[PDB]
Amino acid sequence: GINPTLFIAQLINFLLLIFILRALLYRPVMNLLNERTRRIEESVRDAEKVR
Amino acid sequence: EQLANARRDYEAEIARARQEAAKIVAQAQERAKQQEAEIIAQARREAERLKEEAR
Repeated sequence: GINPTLFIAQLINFLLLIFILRALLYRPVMNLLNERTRRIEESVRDAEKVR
Repeated sequence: EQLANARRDYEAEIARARQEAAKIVAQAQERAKQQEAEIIAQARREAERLKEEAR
């Protein structure tokens, strides 16, 4: 009906991939942080330069 | 670039204010000389004409 070893093999690999993605999510997190920080810096810089 | 060069822009504004501070005096002095010369010449011609008319 179901292979007991197949479930363990899938679960371990999925957990390892999720753990890598969490570390790899810091890379996407940094990319999004740079993308948002461009506008964050601009929101202050434009008004400061105008004044 | 803009935030970094804002200090240079403020320094340039101060420098422009300083440059204008003396240009305002210089241009006014030139106009003073011109107006004084014109008035003096006109009144001297009037003085010569008045001397002839008084004779």
